[PDB]
Amino acid sequence: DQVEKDAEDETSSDGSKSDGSAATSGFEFSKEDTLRLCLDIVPYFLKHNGEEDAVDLLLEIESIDKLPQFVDENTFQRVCQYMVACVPLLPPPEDVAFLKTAYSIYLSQNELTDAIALAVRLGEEDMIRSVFDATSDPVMHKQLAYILAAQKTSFEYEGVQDIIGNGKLSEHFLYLAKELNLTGPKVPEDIYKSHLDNSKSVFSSAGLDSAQQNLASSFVNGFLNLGYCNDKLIVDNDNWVYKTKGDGMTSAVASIGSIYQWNLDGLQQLDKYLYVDEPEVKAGALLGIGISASGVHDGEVEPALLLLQDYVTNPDTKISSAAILGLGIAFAGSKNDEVLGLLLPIAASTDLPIETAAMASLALAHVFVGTCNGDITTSIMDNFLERTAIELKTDWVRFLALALGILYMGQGEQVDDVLETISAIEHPMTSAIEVLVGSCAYTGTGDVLLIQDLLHRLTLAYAVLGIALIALGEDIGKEMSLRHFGHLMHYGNEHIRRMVPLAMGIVSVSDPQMKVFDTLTRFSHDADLEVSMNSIFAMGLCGAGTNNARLAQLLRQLASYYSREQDALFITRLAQGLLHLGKGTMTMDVFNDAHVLNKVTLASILTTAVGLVSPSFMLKHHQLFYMLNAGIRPKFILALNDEGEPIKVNVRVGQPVLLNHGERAELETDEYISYTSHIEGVVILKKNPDYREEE
Amino acid sequence: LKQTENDLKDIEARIKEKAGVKESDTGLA
Amino acid sequence: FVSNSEILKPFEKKQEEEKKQLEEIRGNPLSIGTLEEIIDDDHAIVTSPTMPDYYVSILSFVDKELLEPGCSVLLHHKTMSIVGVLQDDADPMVSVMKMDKSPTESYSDIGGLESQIQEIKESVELPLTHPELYEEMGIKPPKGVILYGAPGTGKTLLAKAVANQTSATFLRIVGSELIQKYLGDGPRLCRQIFKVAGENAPSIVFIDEIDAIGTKRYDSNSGGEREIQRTMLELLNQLDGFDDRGDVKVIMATNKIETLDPALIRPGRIDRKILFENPDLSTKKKILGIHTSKMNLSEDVNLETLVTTKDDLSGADIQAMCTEAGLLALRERRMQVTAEDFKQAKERVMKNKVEENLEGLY
Repeated sequence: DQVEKDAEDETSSDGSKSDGSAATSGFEFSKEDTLRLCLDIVPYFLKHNGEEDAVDLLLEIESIDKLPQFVDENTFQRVCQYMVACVPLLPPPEDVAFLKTAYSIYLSQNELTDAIALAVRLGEEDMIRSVFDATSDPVMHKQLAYILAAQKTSFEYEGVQDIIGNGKLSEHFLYLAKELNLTGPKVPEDIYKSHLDNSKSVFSSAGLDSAQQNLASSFVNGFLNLGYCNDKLIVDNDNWVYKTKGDGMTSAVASIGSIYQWNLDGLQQLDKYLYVDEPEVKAGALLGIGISASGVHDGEVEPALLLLQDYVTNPDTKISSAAILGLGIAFAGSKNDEVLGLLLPIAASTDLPIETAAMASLALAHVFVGTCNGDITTSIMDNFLERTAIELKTDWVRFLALALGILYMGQGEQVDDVLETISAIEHPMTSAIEVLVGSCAYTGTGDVLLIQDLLHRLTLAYAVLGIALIALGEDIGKEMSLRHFGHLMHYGNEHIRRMVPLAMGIVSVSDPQMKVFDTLTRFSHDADLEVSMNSIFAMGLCGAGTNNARLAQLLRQLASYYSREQDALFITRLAQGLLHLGKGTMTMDVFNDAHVLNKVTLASILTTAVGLVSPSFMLKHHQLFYMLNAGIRPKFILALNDEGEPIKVNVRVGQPVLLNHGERAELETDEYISYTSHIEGVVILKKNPDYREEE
Repeated sequence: LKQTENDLKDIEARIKEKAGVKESDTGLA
Repeated sequence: FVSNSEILKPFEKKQEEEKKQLEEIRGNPLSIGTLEEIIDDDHAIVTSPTMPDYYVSILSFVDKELLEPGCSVLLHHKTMSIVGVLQDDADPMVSVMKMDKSPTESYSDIGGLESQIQEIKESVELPLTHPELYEEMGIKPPKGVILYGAPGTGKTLLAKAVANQTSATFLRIVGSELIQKYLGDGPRLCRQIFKVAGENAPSIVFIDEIDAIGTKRYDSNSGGEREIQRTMLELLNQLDGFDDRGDVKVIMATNKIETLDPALIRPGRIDRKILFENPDLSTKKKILGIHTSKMNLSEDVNLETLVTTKDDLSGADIQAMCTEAGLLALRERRMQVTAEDFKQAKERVMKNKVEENLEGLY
């Protein structure tokens, strides 16, 4: 009771890697005389080899000093490997500070096995270099970098990344410039782009005649060409774009940016439309570059985002509309104060028709997520409390409220400045935030009061999204969540109606449901025509990257809508584009194979929920249709040999008869034992001495 | 908007069912 | 809690007036009725347990979609009109429904029953994986499977083994529960089996142990019941009328098919009759692993030694073999069963079935 109550309420973290840590350092969690009582259990299970039942009593007492004293002699491999899947969570609560104090004893020895899983999860600087010390094979150092680079989370933005990615010659560092491209989505994403040329499906691309019909003509080309490069249709005819004017010209050029996605340099081909005559033509160029460079902060071999950042300055409107929205996508993973310093005075007056600052709240959320900055924390906090300029309407108030409900993830003591803005103005989405602060601060979740308390407020749109994230890691509230999702689907306001399909579309890939598609039938005509115009596009968001199969019931609903008017001809094209989006095969991944969570994919869901509402109530901008591409993760399963470089090798079959390096597949395991941390996705395999083969 | 009209069928009509239906069901039907 | 304090609390205060008009129609002396037929004219048929069958008018309380023929509702003593519907969460509507998604049993874990796998795989997995092969021949793949033998070996293992490779949800329905306690629910439970599994249909329906309802005798009276014919006649129309690509599957189990209704068989819809095969060394070790897990055994006790010399016993005698071995330790007052008790109990059960087969034949 002394160590539990002292380690319960605190503003700091828990655990230390120092060898002289008795857990008496700093704040005193327990008396000095009572410390020897916890060590009395160590000599008991030491000779008896009771480590199986010794961990059971170690997690209940919550003592960080007991673990490093228990492990002394004999084998550090089999004994420590059992603690990998046992120690961190047996009980519903999560204590991550136990494995941190045991690093000092292993520092002189460690092992090839237990030092692997220590580099992921918390990911301390001493844990990553620990496995590199006992590994004398440069091949095994490569495999350890694939699971770490895909984790992102803590270390993302500039000042950490690309500084380590340079590299030198040493045994304790060994980060190659090629490993950053192989581990991270750099080289492998380009092979999938070229491999789609042979596997491409039929194309609906047509240019028609009239400019009113050229808007839907070029717009569908952006969805069809995702992951595909077609230079024949764009270069041969330049009239299918320029004929569009107003807000349609910006969305037409953005479709070309999807062609150049995952390319070395996409700015050269888009330079022709960068400056011609009219600002409306110049506006679409900025939105197209952000789509082509989305997913990579530094590019591949060159930082192509250096020139894009300098184009944000402009007194005009249509260009500034696509400058804030277009650039707020490709900058994920790269933090710079030059774009923040220029955007701060523009977002002060927040005038929609002139400066078009309404998208500044969504741009700052997708870029700076998972970063540490004192400039954006202080400036937005003062502007929110002062309520300066003309700000009155709740629309812009909810933008700054939901923008600050993101950046504080992965912070700790920096969250206290954000909490002042949350408790200032009450919001329906900010009531559930107070109980979710302990998720990131206490390093994990699953307590009774951290889940069930969210279900009482539901029986607005932010609380239902958090249920899907907690149910993936809990076997209790997961079964009862299926019933609560059906009652929240029918409600007066449209905010909760539009949130459910976005959350169910990810769950429904492996679990189709008839009740979800049947609601979308009556979801079209309800009250206002704005819901009907948004209903056609909402039914395509769930079927993105999938055709026929389970969607055959949903496909019949979109076939009855062709053209009911001049505008309906364009609206129905948005449904056909998402159906064939990515040549018919795509996916949505909110997590990775490292058993962690990415704050970028989570921030893209909250950003998409705020935007995209142009056809629905609260008209903002028609350029928000491309927001979905910011959160779409690639789908591939790689394979490697002992050389570490990409090479053709055969693995287990997928969903198409063989899977090579750079070919599409998802959720496929392997029976071959790898070197270090055999998992899904990219892995370096090996062959047993029994049979000798090159495949 | 449509939430009131859904329950309106079971509310406004219930008032008429008190006098109208009970009189038609008189005689232990 | 905090969010709903400013929402639900002022909501119930404004909705209190509508609740006062409800209770006036509700009334204190309520009763439980029984539905028969529902018509769009707001009229129904209700019965209280003393059987005064009535006919009354349906008032306005809840949507008609919540009302289903054959259910229980609420009544009042004045006009006997329906004042509300009874909650069905406590009383199960079907007989026995257990939904098992992606079970543990597979084709490789059932032992030497592979001879039975080749027959069930062609009638289940083959039309599901490659439905286009039957379109060229213009034939309907049989959705039914007739199982023989005793439970615990052939019927229990193979039932859940087919759902693993086909990625199907296992539904176990007791066959002796097809006549359930009430008159008029025969055609209702038959539709609920195909209705729940008809929307999605990654599922296979399983039925076992029918000794009764398959026999209509010479009439529905003089010892017979009408509930027997309600389920049998409706099951024939639902199985023959419903055709699909091989998603929905219904598999029954019976020891003797001579007593079943030949009209219910409907030849050509179910072409699959699977016999019972004897377990090999692999299957017998699976039954022993369940009982010997909690049973105490020394390091000299091996599952391969017991199955080496055996009379090839069924699942009932194998379970009784380990049962008799435990009585030898109770008479000697010991908690540890040695290897001699398993060998001694194996010979006793083996000699209780077949020994000399009445030696003869010259």
